[PDB]
Amino acid sequence: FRPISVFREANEDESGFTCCAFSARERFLMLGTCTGQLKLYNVFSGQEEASYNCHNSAITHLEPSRDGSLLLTSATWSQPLSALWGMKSVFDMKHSFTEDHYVEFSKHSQDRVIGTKGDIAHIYDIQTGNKLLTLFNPDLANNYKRNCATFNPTDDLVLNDGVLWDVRSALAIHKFDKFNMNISGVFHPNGLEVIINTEIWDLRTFHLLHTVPALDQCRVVFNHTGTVMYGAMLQAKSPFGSSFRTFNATDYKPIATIDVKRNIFDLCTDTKDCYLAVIENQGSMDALNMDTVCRLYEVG
Ligand SMILES: CC(=O)N1CCN(c2ccc3c(NCCN)nc(C4(c5ccc(Cl)cc5)CCCCC4)nc3c2)CC1
Ligand SMILES: CC(=O)N1CCN(c2ccc3c(NCCN)nc(C4(c5ccc(Cl)cc5)CCCCC4)nc3c2)CC1
Repeated sequence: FRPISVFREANEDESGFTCCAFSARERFLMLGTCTGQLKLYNVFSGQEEASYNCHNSAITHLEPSRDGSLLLTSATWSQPLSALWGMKSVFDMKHSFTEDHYVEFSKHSQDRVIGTKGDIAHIYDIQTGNKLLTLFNPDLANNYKRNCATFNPTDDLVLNDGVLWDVRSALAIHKFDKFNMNISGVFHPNGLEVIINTEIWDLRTFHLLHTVPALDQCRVVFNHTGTVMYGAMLQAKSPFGSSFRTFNATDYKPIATIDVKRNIFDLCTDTKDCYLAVIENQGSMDALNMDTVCRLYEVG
């Protein structure tokens, strides 16, 4: 991990980056802010290139479509809470997800959005904005406090609140046992494994393949090649602490623990997996304003 760049939000007494994701274009990071702005930055110079007010509360999440034409945002305390924006020609809102605190694109063909509202998953059509499905079963719910519903790599399975759903049949296939209070889990990019906190489950057998203690209370993200998995741990103002963990995605063997000594808001990689961008808070929770920086590392 060689530090390559650092910048803060342009012209602010206090810097309000809350989340990031690379665009299509390679040198250009997208960042959310505590004032609900979406901003485009040159990741090397720290130059602010553009600015849009998406919400009147802080941004928690953003996701660009692979084709560069669409963006998902989620906010903290806004109605609507999440939205889908078009980025071809004119930046404009296409649809809004009134009470979904989290949204993602479908993964194989990006024609759908999945939203989370507490313990409930919603799937929408991107073209119409219509709600196609509601995935919830009160008898099977885990009530994870940081539930985030997600599609698998082929878009035909969903994980919501520790329940595996078949999308075609809208049937719950399997409820995974509850072993923690917060983390609901993600699919491995290989399409065969599910990672729920410290447990790695085989999707074909539901056997336990690995325990990874260092993953406790981590939000897990994969690089674009699916070779490396990155975790930041929930704190006991940011949702994360000051360290991130990397693991070999194939054998789950720890690669590195990096303590940046500042609470982390987000991290992401470019599509070529050369760079890791981390949002780090220089201020404490108790500060009047936030004071985040975006730090860019070359991976080593
Ligand atoms: C030299 C070079 O490659 N560059 C040089 C700098 N670039 C720039 C410079 C200005 C941009 C701009 N503003 C021009 C007038 N509002 N708008 C947008 C769009 C946009 C994206 C995000 C946000 Cl938050 C607000 C607007 C995305 C594409 C079309 C719809 C607006 N993208 C730009 C990219 C990116 C790449
Ligand atoms: C009140 C306020 O202004 N703030 C300032 C803004 N805060 C922030 C800033 C960054 C966040 C973040 N980044 C990483 C992803 N982009 N992820 C998440 C979510 C999250 C958190 C923990 C876990 Cl295990 C699972 C999910 C995931 C996205 C939606 C909501 C919960 N929450 C954030 C809230 C919340 C408090």
